[PDB]
Amino acid sequence: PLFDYHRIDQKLLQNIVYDALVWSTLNCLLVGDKSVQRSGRVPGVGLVHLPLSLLPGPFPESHWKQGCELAPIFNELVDRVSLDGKFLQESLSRDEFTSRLLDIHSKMLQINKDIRMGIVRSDYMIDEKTKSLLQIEMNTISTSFALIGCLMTGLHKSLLSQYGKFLGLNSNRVPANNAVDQSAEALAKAWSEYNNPRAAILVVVQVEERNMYEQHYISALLREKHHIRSIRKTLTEIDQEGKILPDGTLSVDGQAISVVYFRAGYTPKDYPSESEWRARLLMEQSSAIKCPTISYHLVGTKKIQQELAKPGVLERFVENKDHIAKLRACFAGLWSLEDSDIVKKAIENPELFVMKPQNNIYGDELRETLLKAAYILMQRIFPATSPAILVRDGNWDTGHVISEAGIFGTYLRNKDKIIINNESGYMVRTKISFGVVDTVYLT
Amino acid sequence: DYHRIDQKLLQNIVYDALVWSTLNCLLVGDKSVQRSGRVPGVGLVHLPLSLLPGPFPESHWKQGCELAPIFNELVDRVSLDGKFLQESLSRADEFTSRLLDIHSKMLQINKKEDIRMGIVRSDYMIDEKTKSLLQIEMNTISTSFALIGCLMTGLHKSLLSQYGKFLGLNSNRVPANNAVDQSAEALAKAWSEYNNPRAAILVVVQVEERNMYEQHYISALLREKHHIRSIRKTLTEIDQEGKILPDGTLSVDGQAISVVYFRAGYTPKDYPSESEWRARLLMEQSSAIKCPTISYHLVGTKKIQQELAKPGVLERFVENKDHIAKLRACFAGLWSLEDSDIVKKAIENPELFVMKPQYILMQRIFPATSPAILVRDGNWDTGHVISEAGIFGTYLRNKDKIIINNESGYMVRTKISSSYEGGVLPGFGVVDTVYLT
Ligand SMILES: N[C@H](CCC(=O)N[C@@H](CS)C(=O)O)C(=O)O
Ligand SMILES: N[C@H](CCC(=O)N[C@@H](CS)C(=O)O)C(=O)O
Ligand SMILES: N[C@H](CCC(=O)N[C@@H](CS)C(=O)O)C(=O)O
Repeated sequence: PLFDYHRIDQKLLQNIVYDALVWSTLNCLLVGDKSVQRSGRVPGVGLVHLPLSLLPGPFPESHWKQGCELAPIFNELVDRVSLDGKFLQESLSRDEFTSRLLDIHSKMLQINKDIRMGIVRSDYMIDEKTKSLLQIEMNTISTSFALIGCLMTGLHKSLLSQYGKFLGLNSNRVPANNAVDQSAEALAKAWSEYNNPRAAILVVVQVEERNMYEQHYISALLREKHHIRSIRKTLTEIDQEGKILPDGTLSVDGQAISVVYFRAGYTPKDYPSESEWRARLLMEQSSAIKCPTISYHLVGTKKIQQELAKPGVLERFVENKDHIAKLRACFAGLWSLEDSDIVKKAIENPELFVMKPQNNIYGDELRETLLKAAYILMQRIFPATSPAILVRDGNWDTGHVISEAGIFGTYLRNKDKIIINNESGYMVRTKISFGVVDTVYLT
Repeated sequence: DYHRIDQKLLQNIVYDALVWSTLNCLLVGDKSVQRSGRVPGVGLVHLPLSLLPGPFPESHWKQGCELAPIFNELVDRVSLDGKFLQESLSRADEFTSRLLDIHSKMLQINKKEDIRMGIVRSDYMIDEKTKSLLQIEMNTISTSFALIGCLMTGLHKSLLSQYGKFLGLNSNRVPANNAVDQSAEALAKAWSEYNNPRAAILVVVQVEERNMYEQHYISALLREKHHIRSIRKTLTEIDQEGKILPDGTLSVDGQAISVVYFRAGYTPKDYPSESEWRARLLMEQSSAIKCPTISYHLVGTKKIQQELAKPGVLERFVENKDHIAKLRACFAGLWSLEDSDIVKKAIENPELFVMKPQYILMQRIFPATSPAILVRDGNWDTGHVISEAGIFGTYLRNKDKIIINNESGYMVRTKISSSYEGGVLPGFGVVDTVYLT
């Protein structure tokens, strides 16, 4: 144990936790309590610290470097796949939700309708077999925790400033984070690119938003730092409110909308009725720059990401061989009816493989294979468990947790000028065995 | 006249204020949540606030600001007169005289406090005839709301940047407020005069503190800005955990303490037993800088606060006759060691004065009213309210060297009551700022 944090004497942790709880209040590491009924609609009431790991867990410096250089590679890959409507339409037209999303994509295709931007997130985990950094998810739409992840960097750096050498650790190895500034800056640059100085930013939000303070903070940054107004509306409000003018400008609550920032619309529970599908359509048709576009949203679906990971598919959207190499190194293997992996690599050694739907099947039952629900074959990831202190509604407890590190990218282009393509900070979600937020403690 | 504002627009401002409050830690423990005054980060709620500032003449603002060093210097002087204080408060309620006790014990060992400081607050009203700024109270000890006041300034400037247009108001006109930074600064310079690099600041704190964030924020400036450490402890923790070192240094929980910052101990309720009275005496006898000493507590009590106000008393502690004019001007008529101005000019016109048949005697305070929006537990309502302006002062000196004597930001306290929907506490009222002129 190098810091198996469970060892730390229970007297010194009453104090660290105490300080951790102070800092979170002072710095708005706060969310609506689930237990309080209005805390997702009324700000300023029913507030509570984000559930949190007290001290950061370890992540090799090299694999953190690796994730950092992937960030702009994934950005350009997401833009490239999104430009292929036939790949997208072929792949996915095989789920009422997805099929509704594809409609909207078709409609645009049908109508030949660029300033393109993204604020996206690639989630990784370290795998104990290969010792590799592996991509777990690419989030192309409405990525949370740009603020949270970067208050956490601050929290843990504070804690370590106070308690470090008393524990063997230096804040230095909690990496610097700018996720939320990069985010608001990507937005401000897009608004600039549209070059309507009268335009506001639309931020599409959920009816119930306990995490509303992350959003207000980005809006505060936009307003005070970038001098740009933003307005927050639910999809059903955009259906009642929103109009397109005869020249294709979006007008929501009496103002031009140059940028549409989604922090909603990624779940089917966001579209209770036809009003919300109208609104998504209305907005997509408009000349507003969408953060992100419907094509981007589709790239991010489970189905597209699986298809990307199959042998030879990825390499269709990437010409750079160094990048090709980098991508494939973080991609967990995934396959269909290949006799070679999928009869027999997996039959002998059912150890990795898991079969998943396009129940999971593992281990001895994965001799499903000996007989040819779970439609594709992929490589098993074995995660790093580590001892943690978990602070929740003011109370701590110990557990052994796994961590998922997500790297933000921002991207902005106007037909062939790349204005932004960036690694833009991180967050970490740490969970038992929906968990807590965290950081990493490099190598 | 904010009651005259379209109700759905009002709801937009309140929504923005709630949001700003949350982002910028204008938060306390919710009274409704029982752990919230002990456990940080749980059960938070925004401060009750006035949505938007009442008007305040600018001339009277400047008047209240000029007066802060002058009250800073007067508190200190009265405090130096142990015999006066002793004359005026032997009379009695048990708490006041348990403070005299401790005062006598210090005069007795002829105790020396070479470095003296204050973080104090003069609370004022504009009275709606004569149009004069009048002192309501002089708070010498444990003055709350330096963070909260200067947050309220941020709030109202931000709302006015958004809405002031429509409204006809410029954010400009809400006075700039640095209360919390000047608070930490005074404590920083104090630690620095004392000159023990390894010493911490002790903040003396109530068992239950829903306003703890104000205190932690001050400790964060101390720690991050000034690189000074602090610990918090209740009076009974000090009794259990502290002691005087052979050279006189205070040591609490094995830490040397150079500065004792009172955020508790101004109410009998802070002394349930003889533990906390020990703790109070122990720190007084030590050589730690008290913020404030026992003499300053005394200068701010009801009985003394009245005594200076009566005619003549005030000349004994002030030399500058301007400063005597400034003080008399915000001094409201104050009387009775025997006066024929009692019940005379007072049973006959009792709508001015206060306090005889019909704890002594003042000119009556007729406050300006303004329509206001009040926000409490995420809910707003309209209300007609009165405001009380608190001007902070910071003072520090080392023998004859005045290191700091200074006006240091403000708070405003605004409440409905008497002619409308309430009940007497203030229901601590709400937090406010002012709009000049
Ligand atoms: N309710 C929004 C929705 C955003 C969201 O669901 N984000 C997912 C991204 S799809 C995440 O874990 O990033 C929030 O928490 O800010
Ligand atoms: N709990 C104390 C309360 C101290 C206090 O109530 N101060 C009052 C009266 S001395 C004030 O209005 O300043 C704090 O916040 O530090
Ligand atoms: N409003 C602040 C001033 C802070 C202060 O003391 N303000 C009074 C002078 S006391 C004022 O007239 O603003 C400013 O505008 O700079």
